[PDB]
Amino acid sequence: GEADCGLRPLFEKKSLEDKTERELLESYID
Amino acid sequence: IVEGSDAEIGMSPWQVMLFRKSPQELLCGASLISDRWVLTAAHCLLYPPWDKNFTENDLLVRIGKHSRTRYERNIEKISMLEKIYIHPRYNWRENLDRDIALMKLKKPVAFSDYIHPVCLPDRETAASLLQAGYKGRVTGWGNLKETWTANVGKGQPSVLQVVNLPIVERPVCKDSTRIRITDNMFCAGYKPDEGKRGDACEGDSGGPFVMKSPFNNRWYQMGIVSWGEGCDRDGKYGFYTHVFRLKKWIQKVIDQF
Amino acid sequence: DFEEIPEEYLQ
Ligand SMILES: C[C@@H]1CCN(C(=O)[C@H](CC(=O)NC[C@@H]2CCCN(C(=N)N)C2)NS(=O)(=O)c2ccc3ccccc3c2)[C@@H](C(=O)O)C1
Ligand SMILES: *[C@@H]1O[C@H](CO)[C@@H](O)[C@H](O)[C@H]1NC(C)=O
Ligand code: NA
Repeated sequence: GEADCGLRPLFEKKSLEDKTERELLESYID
Repeated sequence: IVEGSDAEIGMSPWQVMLFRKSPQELLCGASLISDRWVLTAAHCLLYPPWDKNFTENDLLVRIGKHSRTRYERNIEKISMLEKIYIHPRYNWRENLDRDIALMKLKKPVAFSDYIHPVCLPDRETAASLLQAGYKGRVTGWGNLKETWTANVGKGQPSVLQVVNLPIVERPVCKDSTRIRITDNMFCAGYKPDEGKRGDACEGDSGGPFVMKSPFNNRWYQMGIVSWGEGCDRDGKYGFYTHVFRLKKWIQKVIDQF
Repeated sequence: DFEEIPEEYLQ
């Protein structure tokens, strides 16, 4: 299928979130 | 990056550094989109008003990097270029319209924890995510201030920098500059009354403006750091190549070559 | 201020 992309081995793939990504997500719901 | 902070290790595994051979200097950012293709700004390679015209042999691409200056022996991969492609209708004369370029690596790179490609957006993603008030992310090793005191002040970061910026309404973009802006650009940054700051700056050019989709958890490259008037000025905004509007060109180049 | 990289890449 389609090559894997935009899923970071050290974050999404280990269910960890980076220090400021929540700021991006919250911007969607204002 | 002005008013950003230090990236965490592996936070931007698609960030690429464009590196000049002689003299050794940082030229620009870029992003990894597959194992053999790198996406950057056209003006990183070709700008005749300052006699800039770089060739496949003038440049190295460095991938997987965290530090600006170190040779990160275990982690980074250094690649040579097979071929550069610049948008045929790239307008360097008046407004940097279609500021986009592709580069094909001589050999494919192995992915790892520190090297991984970003997604390009489809139509539904572009329409959902590219709206005024939504925030994307810019990364790079460019300057920390527009100007600083020589041999005293900061200047360049020692590690990759990151900043989150909101997309700004098209009419506010238009009013802020005398340059003729096209539909192949958007602008991002905080407004003077919002009390937060941040911008890209010299050396960040060609780097990715990325957004995360909350429904599939993936990162998408929506923009390329293109141009601005100074760095982090009040009433001023950075401008970004509109990646989706130019996807058909990317598609042509990758398919034929 | 760049650390040097193998000279194969720079020759
Ligand atoms: C040809 C380069 C493009 C980017 N750039 C420029 O943007 C120059 C110098 C600069 O402040 N770089 C600083 C930053 C470099 C990328 C990010 N950007 C943001 N603030 N977001 C500005 N500006 S400009 O007002 O002189 C300008 C703006 C638009 C223009 C369109 C066509 C032709 C010339 C223009 C010149 C210069 C740079 O090398 O940094 C030169
Ligand atoms: C820049 O250099 C290339 C390769 O050396 C040459 O073929 C091309 O004509 C030049 N283009 C411009 C706009 O100077
Ligand atoms: Na600004």
